[PDB]
Amino acid sequence: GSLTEDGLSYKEKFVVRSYEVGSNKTATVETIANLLQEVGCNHAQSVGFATTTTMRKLHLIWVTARMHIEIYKYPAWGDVVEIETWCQSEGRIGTRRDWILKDSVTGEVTGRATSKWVMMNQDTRRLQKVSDDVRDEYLVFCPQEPRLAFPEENNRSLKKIPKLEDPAQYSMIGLKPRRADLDMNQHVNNVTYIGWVLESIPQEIVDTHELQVITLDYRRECQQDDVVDSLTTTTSDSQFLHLLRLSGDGQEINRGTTLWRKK
Amino acid sequence: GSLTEDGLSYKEKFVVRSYEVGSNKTATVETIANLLQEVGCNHAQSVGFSATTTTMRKLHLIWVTARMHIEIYKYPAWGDVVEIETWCQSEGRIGTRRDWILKDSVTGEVTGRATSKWVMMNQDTRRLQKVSDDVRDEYLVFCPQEPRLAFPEENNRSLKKIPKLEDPAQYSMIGLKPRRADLDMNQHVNNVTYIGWVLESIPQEIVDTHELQVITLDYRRECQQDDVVDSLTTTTSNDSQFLHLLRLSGDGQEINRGTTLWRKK
Ligand SMILES: O=C(O)COc1ccc(F)cc1
Ligand SMILES: O=C(O)COc1ccc(F)cc1
Repeated sequence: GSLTEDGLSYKEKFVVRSYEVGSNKTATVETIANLLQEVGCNHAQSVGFATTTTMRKLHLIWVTARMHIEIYKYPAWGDVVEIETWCQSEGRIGTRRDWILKDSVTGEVTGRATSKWVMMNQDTRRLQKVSDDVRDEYLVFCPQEPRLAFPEENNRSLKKIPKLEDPAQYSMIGLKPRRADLDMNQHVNNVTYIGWVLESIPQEIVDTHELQVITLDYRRECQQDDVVDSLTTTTSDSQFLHLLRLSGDGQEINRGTTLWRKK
Repeated sequence: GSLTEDGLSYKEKFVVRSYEVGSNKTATVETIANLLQEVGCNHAQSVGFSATTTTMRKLHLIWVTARMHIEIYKYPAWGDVVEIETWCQSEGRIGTRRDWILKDSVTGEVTGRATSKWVMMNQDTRRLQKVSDDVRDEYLVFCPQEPRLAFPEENNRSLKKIPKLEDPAQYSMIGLKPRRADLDMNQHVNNVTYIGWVLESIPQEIVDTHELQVITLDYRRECQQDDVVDSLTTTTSNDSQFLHLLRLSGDGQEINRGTTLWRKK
């Protein structure tokens, strides 16, 4: 793709592939999650990167604290979907990355996503409050005035997610990441947690409904040799409360909510 | 992409994506396997298919992969453009064969090649049958009439007999289950998943010091969504060779068998 005229956002067109679609002949939420990740890497690369030299000398990385995705229409196999992405500062809390999905032919907004990222030491794993020198190097690539994919007053991207109480209504136990679930740094990518969360949704709901919204809170990183339990309870359109936790000790790694519409 | 000038093969260029590369910053064998599958689907679509013919749909017949063989010389890096050319051929009444050539779009050098053998089967009864004369004429108008082989060699490793891994296996990955992302548009476990499952029993040490040069996979039975697989490996060998076996966790029913060849980095 390419940066837009002002250089304050990035655009890319993707053609949906045969292996990227589900039983309805449209792209899966995991293909969409992969495309958002891909368009965000190319934006970081096109502006010289998403770690800066200040963060490299300090062993600092950006970790996803929260992801929220709303899809109105899923692209079909062979369709061209255009994605626009941009970053923003959230004071000393961290950074935010937003996405808008469109039909390349009609120009209609077919989806949108927002994610909150926090600073962390690659080694000690502790969340740092973002300094001042780090703002003076990534604000020259962010829009100065606020630009939100979910601007709405009191929207569902900033909702407090409760913890799923036992017993869960539904569950998928013994989930292990394989080598294909790890990225170039050998860490389990954030798209795998989405797939793991959806594994505990009954095949009946999947066959009769379409996923409209998903909000995912990341608490702990899952390692390659870890085993995950996926838990779901209907809270309702169909709404679900979700929880990913380690098979052994029951250590919480993720919590979220999904919203499904009838087909 | 597009069909070549003669309409007897299809070409497509792919840019390698960030989530498609491994720890070495180059495409995984599963990304390559996905790209071959994708370029084969667009070739079938470009010549009027949906890869079943009108006689095949009339009789509930499908093409199933009996064998896959892939040899990679150089793996494309993240951001590289890899061009893939594919074509089909009739193998008498046995079935069909699909071949692939992988190239660097910039230098034009062959960086890999693959071959697969497909057999005819009833979708419902799962009974493999010989290709009839009517089906053969419907797909011979889209195939090169003279032989065109990605592995023409008189002693190639794509027609090798694979033995069955004897117990105890040297290495193993137990309790592998396919998720919804492992199933295709027809709800069947995608062929690429078996490749990932076969490689799960290779020690992380071999993966970190070697690169996969060759893989040959024999498909015996289809794995269902609610099935559980056991992946088994034994070293048979600068080059490291392995014998592989996928089997059902329960009864020990064979679903796959294969061999891999790895070279030092
Ligand atoms: O690796 C760990 O243990 C910490 O993971 C986190 C992930 C996301 C967070 F917002 C905070 C922490
Ligand atoms: O579903 C079954 O039991 C049969 O699966 C096969 C798969 C690949 C083959 F080459 C032959 C058979």
